[PDB]
Order: sequence, then C-alpha cells, then structure tokens
Amino acid sequence: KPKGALAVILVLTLTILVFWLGVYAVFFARG
Amino acid sequence: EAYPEKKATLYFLVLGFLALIVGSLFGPFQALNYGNVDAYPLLKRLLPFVQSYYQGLTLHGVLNAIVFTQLFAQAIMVYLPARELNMRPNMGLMWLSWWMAFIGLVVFALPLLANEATVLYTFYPPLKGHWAFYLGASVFVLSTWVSIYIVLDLWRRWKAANPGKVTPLVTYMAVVFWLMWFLASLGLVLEFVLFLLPWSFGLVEGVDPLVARTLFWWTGHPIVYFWLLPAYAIIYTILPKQAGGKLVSDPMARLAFLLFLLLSTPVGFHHQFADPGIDPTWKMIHSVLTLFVAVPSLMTAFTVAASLEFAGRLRGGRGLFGWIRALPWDNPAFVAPVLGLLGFIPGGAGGIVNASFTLDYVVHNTAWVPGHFHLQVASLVTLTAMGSLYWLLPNLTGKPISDAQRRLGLAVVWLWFLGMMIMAVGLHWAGLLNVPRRAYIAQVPDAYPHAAVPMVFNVLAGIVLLVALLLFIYGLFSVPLPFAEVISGDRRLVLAMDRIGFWFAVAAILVVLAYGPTLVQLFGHLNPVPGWRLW
Amino acid sequence: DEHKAHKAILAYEKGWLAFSLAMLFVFIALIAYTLATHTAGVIPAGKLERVDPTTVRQEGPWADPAQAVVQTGPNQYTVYVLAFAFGYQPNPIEVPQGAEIVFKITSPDVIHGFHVEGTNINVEVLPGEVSTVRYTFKRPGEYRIICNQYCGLGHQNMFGTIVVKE
Ligand code: HAS
Ligand code: HEM
Ligand SMILES: CCCCCCCC/C=C/CCCCCCCC(=O)OC[C@H](O)CO
Ligand SMILES: CCCCCCCC/C=C\CCCCCCCC(=O)OC[C@H](O)CO
Ligand SMILES: CCCCCCCC/C=C\CCCCCCCC(=O)OC[C@H](O)CO
Ligand SMILES: CCCCCCCC/C=C\CCCCCCCC(=O)OC[C@H](O)CO
Ligand SMILES: CCCCCCCC/C=C\CCCCCCCC(=O)OC[C@H](O)CO
Ligand SMILES: CCCCCCCC/C=C\CCCCCCCC(=O)OC[C@H](O)CO
Ligand SMILES: CCCCCCCC/C=C\CCCCCCCC(=O)OC[C@H](O)CO
Ligand SMILES: CCCCCCCC/C=C\CCCCCCCC(=O)OC[C@H](O)CO
Ligand code: CUA
Ligand SMILES: [Cu+2]
Repeated sequence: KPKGALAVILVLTLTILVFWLGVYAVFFARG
Repeated sequence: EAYPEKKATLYFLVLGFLALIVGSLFGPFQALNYGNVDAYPLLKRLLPFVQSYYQGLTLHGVLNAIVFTQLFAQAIMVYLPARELNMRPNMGLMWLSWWMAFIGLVVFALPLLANEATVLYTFYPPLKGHWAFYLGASVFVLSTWVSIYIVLDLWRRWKAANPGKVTPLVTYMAVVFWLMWFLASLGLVLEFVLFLLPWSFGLVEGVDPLVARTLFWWTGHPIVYFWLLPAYAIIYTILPKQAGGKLVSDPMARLAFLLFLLLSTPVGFHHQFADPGIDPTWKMIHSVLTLFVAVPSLMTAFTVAASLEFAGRLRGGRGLFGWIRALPWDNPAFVAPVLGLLGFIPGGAGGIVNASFTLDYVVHNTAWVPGHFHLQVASLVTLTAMGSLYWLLPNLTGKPISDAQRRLGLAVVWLWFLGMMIMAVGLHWAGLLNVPRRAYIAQVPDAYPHAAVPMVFNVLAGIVLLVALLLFIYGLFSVPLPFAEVISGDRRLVLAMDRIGFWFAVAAILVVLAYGPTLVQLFGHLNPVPGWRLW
Repeated sequence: DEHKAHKAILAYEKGWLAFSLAMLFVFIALIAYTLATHTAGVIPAGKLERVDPTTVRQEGPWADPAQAVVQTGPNQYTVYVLAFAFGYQPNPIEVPQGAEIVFKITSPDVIHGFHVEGTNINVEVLPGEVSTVRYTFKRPGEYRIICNQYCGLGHQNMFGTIVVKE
C-alpha cells in the first residue's frame, strides 16, 4: 500500500477543503 | 548534422529564457508595489523607456506568460516526441516556426517598448494598442500551428511504419496536446482576424467588448493548459527517472492527457462570471465542466506522488516520510519540478475556488487571482523549465554542468520557489482584503491599510525573487534524454485512448455545444464601440 | 515486487479518483444552493441591453446622476451608475438599507470593475452594455467602490462610494 502518495492527496484534500469552505464562508458573510 | 533538431530546439529554449529574464525584471518591482513600496523611480532610471507601472506590467505578462511559456512548449513538445520516436522533424518547418516566433516577437515588442500598446497581455477592447502589437502577436501565436503540423507529421509517419502499434506515450501526449491547442487557439485567431486587426488598422471603428472577451477566453483558458502540459510531460516521463524510480502507470498518464484534450477548451465562461450579457445557466454549465477539468490534475497528483514514493522506497527510504528524504535533493532537475508540484497543491486549490460560480465574486479581479496563478505558471511550470536545464542543456549543446553550476542551480530553484510561496501568501491574503489586481497601489499608499501584514510578505518576496533572478542570470550566462521506465503490471483503455481522431471530434463537438448558442446570440447583437488610449 | 506495487498504487488511485469526484459533486451541490438564495443576486442578469457609450452622458438614465436613484418597487430601488475614467456617478450612491437595489451600471469609455468593498458586488462594466445586479444592503454606512479592471493610468485612484442609510 502506497502510504506516501495517500499522504500527499490527504494534504491536497485538506488544502482544497480549507480554501473552498473558507471562501464559501466569506461569501455568505459578504452576501 | 545528424540532430539539427537540437539546434532548433535550443534556439527555442534560449529565446524563451531571454523573454523570461527580460519579463521578470519587472517582477520584484511589482511585488514591492503589492507591498506598498514605490521603487519605480529607480526602475525608470535603469530603463528610462519605461513610462508607467502598467507598461512594465504589459511587458511582464506578455514576455513571461505568453512568450517564455509558448517557446518552452514548442521546444519540449516538438523535441521530446522526436527523440522518443528516434525520428527527424520537418526542419524546413521547424525553422519556419522559429522565425515566425522571433519575427512576430520583434514586431510586437516595438510598440511595447514604445508605450504604444500598454494594454495588458489580455488587450481587452475598447483599450486600443498599436496595429503592430496585434499583427506581431498574431504571427507569433500562429507559429504553433506549424508546430502542430510538425508533430502530427512525425506521428503519422511513425503510424505508417507501425500500424497495429499504439502511439508511444510521450508522442501520444504531444499529439493530444497539439490537437487540444489548435481547437483552443481558434477563439483568439477569430478575435484577431474578425476584430483586433481590422480595428487597429482602421478598417472598423468599434469592437464589441463582450464578444472580444468571449472569443478571447475561449482561448484564454486552454492556453494555461498549453503552458502546463510541457511541464506535465517532463514530470510524467522524465522526473520519475530523475528521482530514482519509474512511472507507475502509462495509461494513467494517457488518461490525464486525454481528459485535457476533452476539457481544456469548453470552460471559458469562468473568466466571465462577472461579465454582463452572458446567461447564468451557461455560467453554471462552464462551472461544472471546469470542476471536471480539475480532474486530470487530481489524477496527476496521485500518479506522480505514487511515482516519487516508488523512487524513494527503491532508494531505501522507510516510513510515512522516509521516502521523501531518500530522494535526490542534490539534483536540481529533481528538486525544481517537485517544488513546483508542492506549490501547485494550494494553486490547484485556489483554482477550484475561482471556478465555483458565486465564489468567484469574492476574489475576482483581486490580488487573489495573481496569487493563484504564480503558483501555477510562475512556479510549477517555470521551475520545471529551470531544472530541466540540467539534463536538457547537456543533451543539446554537449556542454557539462559543473558541481559549482549544479549548486548554484539548487539555490536559485529554492530561492525562486520560496519567493513564490511568500508572494502567494501576500497576494491571496490581500485579495481576501479586496485589494484589486493590475493596480499601481504604492501610488495610493493610504488606500488599503487593512493589508499591512500581507504587504510585508509581498516586499520580502520582492527581494527574495530579485536575488533569485540576479543569480539565475549569472548562472545561465555561465552555462540520451533521461526518459523513465514504466512499471510492470489494460490494453483496452490504452487502445481506446488511441482512437485519437475520434477523441479530437468529441473535443470539437464539446466546444460547439459549450460556446455555440452564446456566440450566435452575440453575433446577432454586436455593439462595437470606439477605441480608447488611456496611457 | 513491482507487479504487487503497480497493483496497489492503482487499486488505491481508484478510490482517490472516486473520492475527489464526490467532493467535486458536493461542491457542485453547494454552488447550486447559492443559486437559489438571494445571495445569487450579484450574478449579472443573463441579458443583453445595448446602449450608446457616446450619448449615455447626454441623454437617458445616466445623464442626470442626481436622479439616478429610482424607487421601482415598494422595497426596491434601481440605480443608474456610470463607471468612467476615472470614477463613478453618482458620488455618492445613496440607498436605504433593507431595500433591494438593482444596479444598472455602464461605461462611456473602457471596461471598469465595480467591486463594492465589504460585499459580494463585483461586476465588469463593458461600454455599450448595461450590467445588471442586485443587492440588499444589510448594515448602514459607507461602502467603498473599487475599480478592479485596469482601465488606464488612473486605475489605482478610481474609487466611488455608496452610502447606506438606516
Ligand atoms: C499554467 C497555469 C495555470 C493552471 C494550471 C491553472 C489551473 C487552474 N485554474 Fe487558473 N484560474 C481558474 C481555475 C483554475 C482551475 C480549476 C485549475 C485547475 O487546473 C487546477 C487543478 C489542480 C489541482 C486540483 C491540484 C493538483 C496538485 C498536484 C498535481 C500536486 C501533486 C503533488 C505532488 C506529486 C508533490 C509530491 C512531493 C512530495 C515529495 C511530498 C479560474 C476560474 O474558474 C480563473 C479565473 C479567476 C478570475 O476571477 O478571474 C483562473 C485564472 C488564472 C489566471 C489569470 C488569468 C487572467 O490574467 O485573467 C491565470 C494566468 C491562471 C493560470 C493557470 N490556471 N489561472
Ligand atoms: C521575479 C519573479 C516574478 C515576480 C516577483 C513576480 C511578481 C508579479 C506581481 C507582483 C504581479 C501582480 C502585478 C499586478 O497584478 O499588478 C505579477 C503579474 C503577472 N505575473 Fe508575475 N512575477 C514574476 C515572475 C512571473 C513569471 C515567471 C510568470 C510567467 C510564468 C509571471 C506571470 C504573470 C502574469 C501573467 C501577470 C499578470 C499580468 C496582468 O494581470 O496583465 N510572473 N507578477
Ligand atoms: C537572499 C534572498 C532573500 C534575502 C533575505 C531578505 C532580506 C530582507 C531584509 C530584512 C532585514 C530587515 C531590514 C528592514 C529595515 C529597513 C526597513 C525600512 O527602512 O522600511 C522601508 C520604509 O518604510 C519605506 O520608506
Ligand atoms: C503555500 C502557499 C499558501 C497559499 C495561499 C494561502 C493564503 C490563503 C489561504 C487560505 C484561504 C482560505 C480562505 C480564507 C477565508 C477564511 C476566513 C474565514 O474563516 O472567514 C469567515 C468570515 O465569516 C468572513 O468574514
Ligand atoms: C505543502 C505546500 C502547501 C500545502 C498547504 C498550504 C495551504 C495553506 C492553507 C491555509 C493557510 C491559511 C490558514 C487559514 C486562515 C485562517 C482563517 C483566518 O485567518 O481568519 C480570518 C478572520 O476573518 C481574520 O480576519
Ligand atoms: C511564507 C511561506 C514559506 C514556507 C515555505 C515552505 C514550503 C515547503 C518548504 C519546503 C518543502 C520541502 C519538503 C521536502 C524537504 C526537502 C529536503 C529534504 O528532505 O532533505 C533530505 C536530505 O537532504 C537528505 O538527502
Ligand atoms: C537572512 C535571510 C532571511 C532574512 C529575511 C527576514 C525575515 C522575513 C521577515 C521580514 C523581512 C521583510 C522586511 C520588509 C522590509 C520592510 C517592511 C515594510 O516595508 O514595512 C512597512 C510597515 O508596515 C509600515 O511602514
Ligand atoms: C469532510 C470530508 C473529510 C475529508 C478528509 C480527507 C478525506 C480522505 C482523502 C482521501 C481518501 C482517498 C483514499 C481512498 C482509498 C480507498 C481504499 C481502497 O480503494 O482500497 C483498496 C484496497 O485494495 C483495499 O481492498
Ligand atoms: C457519505 C454519505 C454522503 C453524504 C454527503 C453529503 C455532503 C453534504 C454537503 C453539503 C450539504 C449542503 C447543505 C447546504 C446548506 C448551506 C447553507 C449555508 O451554508 O448557508 C446559510 C446562509 O445563512 C444562507 O443565506
Ligand atoms: C494565509 C492567508 C490568511 C488570510 C486571512 C483571511 C482574512 C479574511 C478577512 C476577511 C474575510 C471577509 C472580508 C469581508 C469584510 C466584511 C466587512 C463588512 O461586511 O462591512 C464593511 C463595510 O464597509 C461596513 O460599513
Ligand atoms: Cu476604472 Cu480601473
Ligand atoms: Cu481559466
């Protein structure tokens, strides 16, 4: 099992999620 | 003599890095500006033809984002397939293509250097630059059509010799890529041909700004994938060797690439989410297809991470993180693309924010956007180009890279990468503070005081990248392709992906379906409006 | 060894591609949601409306800034904004809080941003088109209008003002 690659895409998912939920939040704040 | 493809490929590299150096000169000045610091008096003394921040900004975007990128794309995505097939490009065409590039470059550079075309690298009407900018640029971009022919020639010739063989990987990348690029290029060719040229020559009095934007962004997105995919080609088929491993899947690579042929072009409205006159349902559609085109990169992240891991476990690294340290951090050809790959995580991330229809209204035309795209083109693509210098320059010139030259190369890569990270923070942050892009803000210093903190980031990035650049000039002036093996384990997918004409058709139909209805309505209701010169 | 790793890497890549795809879909579902709320007002109407940038300062709704604010409903106002080099009329725009404000913004020269700071108003202004957007201001005070689309040497100093009354 490729634990290392899985880590990478883990960091990715989280980065994506923070970014996206982050800005969804700002959107409703400004709306 | 036996590879005069090297001589041409080389000419392409050198001119683009030429363009990069000249372009980037304006970078640290624009970073200090986004750190609330006006150093332009200093610039206007060293380069006294520079008349504005906005003229410098044109130079910067045009030379760095169009000229370097494309020339690099032509260097890599002609030469690599040729070496994979061990065959010779049409050297009559390959030199024609370079000259159109050089001659076109000179021809638009003149107005640029003369404050006659200080529009940005987007040249949105009614902003009206010199005819020679639009002519010059026209010829430059069409130089890639010739290149498209070269590689489809190569491919067909090979398929003649080898029917019942599937296309080889690198070349299969190159073909789907140049096919995608032709499709994608039409919007802008259309824009120049129906609109910009007639307009700047004086034939017509107006252009319709909405229709020019629309035809523009038809091209204006896939162009970034046309920047990205040379770096991808190397990251896929060379990098895994540079790290001490292999490509974990050949079809996985083809699949990513095929998805890019299908999805790079029918998405442009995500540049037009704030445009009037485009229909929101059509904006949602493009949003959907843009979330789709982020898939080949989600895919890429995995295939490539897996390949690096495989390398670092071959090289004796154990752990969750052992494999990372076990990699060749002494090889700038490994380091540079891996670093770009890192900064692409947040770059991709922000990219996915920009593509959501209503989320764009948070960030559109703020400093957020440039933050996003320096991560993508200014780092991941550029660092991939920079570090390739260390295997590619030997292979083309026969000249060796010394230890000292290798070390200087590592430093630059790292400085440039870190600079980019830091600026990226400063810029995303300022954008969230509603600081706008394309703005000479140091000149209104009391305007964005809530942005002091991310402004420090921007200054730091400014000098970090200045030093990075200074070193890179000093180093560049001082100076078998390592294709990776694929790993052992579908012929059904691989065969279907090779029905390339078929896939080309689908890509063409999708554009028709995504842009057609809206351009028909646009062409039935044109409102050309007079040009302006406000610089 | 290798035939085991190519198998495992691929078996796990498949899960990742499933997952990422679902996240993407959730995003799509979430974007859909915003489309159904009032916050979706800031999306420009899909709608072509041409005007002559040469006459817009000389005849029509844009030609008397001081009457550009017009009650069009019991709780709706339309505001005719001109975005030009380098600035906005009227200055300021005065609207009542809690009233729905239909902004009808055009330019007489080049393309301009209309990014109302502290809000989700952020629209391009194309000469010869009217951009249409909706917002209901929810707190009273001064909001600043920024131009975020390069429009010449005055770009960096082109701002405007909306005053929301209680
Ligand atoms: C070459 C450069 C470009 C790339 C690539 C790029 C990618 C994306 N973009 Fe973008 N962006 C947008 C959407 C995205 C999305 C969905 C993607 C996707 O392709 C992103 C997919 C990528 C990912 C989801 C991440 C994958 C990550 C990887 C592959 C990391 C792997 C890690 C490894 C293997 C490292 C291993 C290392 C270890 C050892 C641990 C939108 C909106 O929908 C706008 C308009 C915004 C506005 O309001 O104007 C936009 C505007 C820009 C601008 C401004 C244009 C202008 O001047 O107006 C440019 C220049 C730009 C360039 C580029 N863009 N983009
Ligand atoms: C020394 C490195 C460089 C620095 C410090 C740097 C800095 C800057 C800054 C501060 C901006 C924002 C200016 C503004 O929005 O007004 C900018 C613009 C830009 N950057 Fe660079 N950058 C550099 C290298 C690159 C590279 C290598 C690329 C291309 C691969 C690139 C592409 C662009 C483009 C396309 C724009 C936007 C131009 C426009 O909006 O019209 N930059 N950069
Ligand atoms: C080697 C590549 C990266 C190099 C490392 C980065 C160097 C940054 C220096 C930091 C020391 C701090 C010195 C700050 C003191 C001067 C600040 C100053 O004078 O402020 C500007 C003023 O506000 C305008 O008028
Ligand atoms: C390595 C390079 C770094 C990459 C660049 C990173 C800079 C920004 C990072 C994440 C943005 C996340 C979204 C920001 C919004 C979060 C703020 C928040 O929670 O705001 C809600 C509030 O209601 C509103 O007023
Ligand atoms: C591995 C290479 C990079 C991969 C990963 C890098 C991505 C960084 C993610 C988030 C950074 C920002 C942190 C989130 C910001 C916290 C929210 C905040 O600051 O609060 C806002 C509030 O309104 C105050 O004004
Ligand atoms: C403002 C933001 C600034 C933050 C910027 C930081 C972003 C990530 C930094 C480094 C990533 C490097 C990760 C992998 C480390 C490479 C070096 C290594 O692992 O060393 C091995 C050793 O040389 C035996 O060969
Ligand atoms: C030795 C190698 C690494 C050293 C790197 C230093 C660590 C990075 C932190 C700060 C540097 C940034 C200094 C920026 C120059 C002054 C900042 C500035 O202009 O501040 C404005 C202030 O908020 C109102 O006047
Ligand atoms: C709010 C949501 C929280 C998100 C937080 C991060 C989410 C996890 C990220 C990636 C998982 C990708 C891994 C999926 C792999 C499935 C396992 C698999 O396919 O296993 C095959 C093996 O052969 C067994 O039989
Ligand atoms: C594993 C089994 C599958 C389960 C996976 C389900 C994922 C659910 C994600 C989002 C739900 C969408 C809910 C939408 C509600 C958004 C409301 C909001 O955030 O906005 C409030 C604001 O006040 C308005 O004006
Ligand atoms: C690494 C990156 C870290 C970056 C950290 C992110 C900071 C986000 C800050 C604000 C988000 C929301 C901003 C929207 C401001 C709302 C204020 C408002 O609604 O009112 C203003 C109006 O002028 C009243 O009169
Ligand atoms: Cu008006 Cu920039
Ligand atoms: Cu795009």
